[PDB]
Amino acid sequence: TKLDEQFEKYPKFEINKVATELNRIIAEYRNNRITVKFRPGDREASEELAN
Amino acid sequence: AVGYQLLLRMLSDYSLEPTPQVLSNAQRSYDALMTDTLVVPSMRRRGDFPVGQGNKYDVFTSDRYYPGDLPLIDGDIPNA
Repeated sequence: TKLDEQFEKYPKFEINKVATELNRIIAEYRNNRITVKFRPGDREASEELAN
Repeated sequence: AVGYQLLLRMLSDYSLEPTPQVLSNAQRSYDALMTDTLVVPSMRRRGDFPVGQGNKYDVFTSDRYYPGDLPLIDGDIPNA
């Protein structure tokens, strides 16, 4: 506001309260990491191929 | 307003007491002058009151705290 021949600004505090669940989700993922797995079939050499 | 306020002050010399209508007219004129000459100043910040983290200090001109005094306008004259 103009406020008696100046330009004083409003106070804008920040209280972050939405990041806790996101951090929990990220930690839950990083605890149990997953990758790609190849499964064999009903053949003789499919096991060695997948390995 | 000036003439009425003067009339009330000088009426004693001729020993004439004032009338309620004259008093009311002088009151209204003085009240109008008072309305014309208002200021109503505002309340500046204390000075140790913190500025919020969302005001982007370290990039904008704002610091962590309000100045609490007229802020510097030039830098050539920095004492005031």
